[PDB]
Amino acid sequence: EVKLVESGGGLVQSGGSLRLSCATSGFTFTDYYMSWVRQPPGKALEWLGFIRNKANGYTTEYSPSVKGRFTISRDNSQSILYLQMNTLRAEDSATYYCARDHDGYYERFSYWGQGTLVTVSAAKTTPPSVYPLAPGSAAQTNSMVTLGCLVKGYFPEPVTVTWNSGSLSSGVHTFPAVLQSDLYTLSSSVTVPSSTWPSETVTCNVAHPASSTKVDKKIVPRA
Amino acid sequence: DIVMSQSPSSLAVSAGEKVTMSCKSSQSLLNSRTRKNYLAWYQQKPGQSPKLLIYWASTRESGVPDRFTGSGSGTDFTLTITSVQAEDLAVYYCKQSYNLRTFGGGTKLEIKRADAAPTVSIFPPSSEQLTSGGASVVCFLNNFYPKDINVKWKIDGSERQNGVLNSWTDQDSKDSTYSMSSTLTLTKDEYERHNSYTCEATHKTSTSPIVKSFNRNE
Repeated sequence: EVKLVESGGGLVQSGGSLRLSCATSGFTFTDYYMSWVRQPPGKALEWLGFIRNKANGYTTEYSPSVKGRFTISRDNSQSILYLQMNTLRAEDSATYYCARDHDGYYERFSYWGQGTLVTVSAAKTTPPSVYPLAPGSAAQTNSMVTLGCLVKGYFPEPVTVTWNSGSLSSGVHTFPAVLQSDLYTLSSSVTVPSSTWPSETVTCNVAHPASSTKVDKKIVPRA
Repeated sequence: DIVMSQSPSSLAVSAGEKVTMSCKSSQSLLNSRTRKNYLAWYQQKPGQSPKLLIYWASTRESGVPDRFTGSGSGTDFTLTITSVQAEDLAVYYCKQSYNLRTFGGGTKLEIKRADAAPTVSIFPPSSEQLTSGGASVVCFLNNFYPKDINVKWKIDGSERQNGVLNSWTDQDSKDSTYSMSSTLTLTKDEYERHNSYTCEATHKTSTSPIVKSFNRNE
């Protein structure tokens, strides 16, 4: 099976530099062109550059927006693709994808990696505050009940939220994060039968890989 | 550069229908060396990597269903989806490969369904958040359609607009409903000054707002 795995993403200051990697396997690296493509949050895909195969001397091309500033290279012994990003700006914040490419003379199946997130900002890596949302103490029971977790004050993205370690994944809504005082805030709701809580446990699991943190928050009835 | 223009930006259709969407380049994508138009169609479902559907304007990628059809030549290109399923919701991008590469701005595909009113729930500040000096009041507006919805916050009968942040989920792929959180953030000082807190959903499934409330006296 062909795979492409981007790494080296992370948080970096305005004006800083960063090198992205794409580790490939399952095909002869040397026979393909490789492209980098980026997508800011909630924006279009932007093609950035490629590096050609052995038969074309491994020459490079770039979009105007990054030429002179980003550099593509490849290590052909280890089958790894690189993107050296210099002189970073806020606008470079995006998911970066490596893709196998080719001159479209011959037919070849398209492979892309999962991507790696780059964030260019003056803000610092900050772990989340995780607050349980149980109904008000005067709230009355019925057939279903909605619980939540408010995830506040973290940076950069991403966070992932789960409920009972993945056991509760139906009736979950996890909302997109929004920037508030230059820190991210999101919430997540879960809806279960009222027979199941609070007789049985409901806990949200918040993971923030950038700060190497996992928080388990048990939702208990107030008072 | 070659410029790529998709239209429309967004469209919504029901399950089992057909869609079409346009992609136009500022220059011919036909390479008469090989007699192929170097245009390709990509599907990006929310939170996933783009996937190539069509290359050379109309050749389907191995394992793409036949209900996706590419057509056109020169500067003018069309993607057609036959009997649209729920799982097809996604942003579709065109990409020229005639000179370097460049993507269009994208066409967002939304699944239509029957109207449905939101399940509203309200949550006061957690006690834990209160010890930190903050106070956030939360309302979830869940599993409603269509996306357009209005939320109004009242504190002791009186409307509040500042401190309110709203965030919609991507369209559910399963049932095709939207959900939304509204969060009213205040200082603990202001929060403990007032008693009755209210959030109201005005959605076109009724002229009556759905209202959830709490009183700190109860």
